[PDB]
Amino acid sequence: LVIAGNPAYRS
Amino acid sequence: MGPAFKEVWQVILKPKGLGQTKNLIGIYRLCLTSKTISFVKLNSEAAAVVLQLMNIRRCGHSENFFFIEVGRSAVTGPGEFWMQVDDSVVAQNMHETILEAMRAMSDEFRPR
Repeated sequence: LVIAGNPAYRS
Repeated sequence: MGPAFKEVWQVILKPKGLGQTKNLIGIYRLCLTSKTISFVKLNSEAAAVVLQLMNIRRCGHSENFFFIEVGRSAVTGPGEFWMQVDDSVVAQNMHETILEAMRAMSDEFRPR
């Protein structure tokens, strides 16, 4: 399950 | 001007979650606007779902499935936008080009 993340999401 | 999308990809939405209750499925296009995504329908004219990368929790590209986990502040809300590409190349080609644009925003955002 190749997955990535969002850096500009902030959270 | 407005519609200055940096990159543009063509994918086929997949009925997983958000694309089931709101009826979001068919052939769309992931237009990366170096800050705001734009799901435009190939059989349409104006953008369909103008979302923002700052609201996308994360984005996975399992081989050909390029889903995008979205959280609060999303044009649709909490859920996920799964889709399918041509194969295991267009997905690894749109995830590497989209990972650099988003990395330029959070990285070039501001200290603190």
